[PDB]
Amino acid sequence: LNCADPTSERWFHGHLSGKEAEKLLTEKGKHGSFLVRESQSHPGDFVLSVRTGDDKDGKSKVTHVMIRCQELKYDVGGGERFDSLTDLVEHYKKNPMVETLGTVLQLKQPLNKE
Amino acid sequence: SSVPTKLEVVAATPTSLLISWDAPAVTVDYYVITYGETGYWPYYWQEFEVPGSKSTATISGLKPGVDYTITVYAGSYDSYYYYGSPISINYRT
Repeated sequence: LNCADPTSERWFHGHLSGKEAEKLLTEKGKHGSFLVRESQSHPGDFVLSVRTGDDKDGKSKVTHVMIRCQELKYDVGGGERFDSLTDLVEHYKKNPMVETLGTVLQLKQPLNKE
Repeated sequence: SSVPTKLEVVAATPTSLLISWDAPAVTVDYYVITYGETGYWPYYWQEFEVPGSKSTATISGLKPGVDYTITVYAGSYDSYYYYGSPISINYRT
C-alpha cells in the first residue's frame, strides 16, 4: 500500500506462480520479455520475471527480480529509485539491471495479461 | 521450525549441485527450489517447482568458484503463498 499502485498496468498479472509465469514467457514471450506478479513468499510484494534464455524440457529460462517498495519509492534492491513501477520498467529497458547467473539482465517487451 | 528441514548439498560439480531435504512425517503438495549468486541474492534468483513426493533436486548451469545461496520453499495447492519458514543454505562452486 505504501507505493504507487501498479495493479492497473497491462504487464501486471497479480496472482501468477513462477511456474505459470515461466509457461507464459515461454509460449508467447521473446528474449527480454517481462511481467510483474505478486510474490508467493512475501505477501503484498512484487516480482519482476524476465525471460533470459530460450532453452532451460521445452520451456524457456526465467530470472526473477524482487521489487522493493521503501519510503514511497521502488527499486530492485539497490541503485536507482522510482516513483512508479512504470518508470522503473522504462529505465531498465534502456539500462542493464544486473549481470548474474550467466545472463545480462535488461528489459525488452512486456508480456501483457490477456 | 522450518519447512522443509535439513537442506544440504549432497554432491557437487563445478557447474551443478545435488541437494536434499528431509522427506518429512507431514507431507506437503510441492516444493520450490530457489537459488542465486550470494551478494545479488535475495534480489535476483532462478527457481523451479517439484512435487511434494520428492526431497531431492539438481541445480545446474552454475559457475565454478561462485558463492550461491539456495532456499527451498514448501507449498499447498490450496494456497497461493508458500508456507512461512523456508530453509536456506550457502555453497560455493
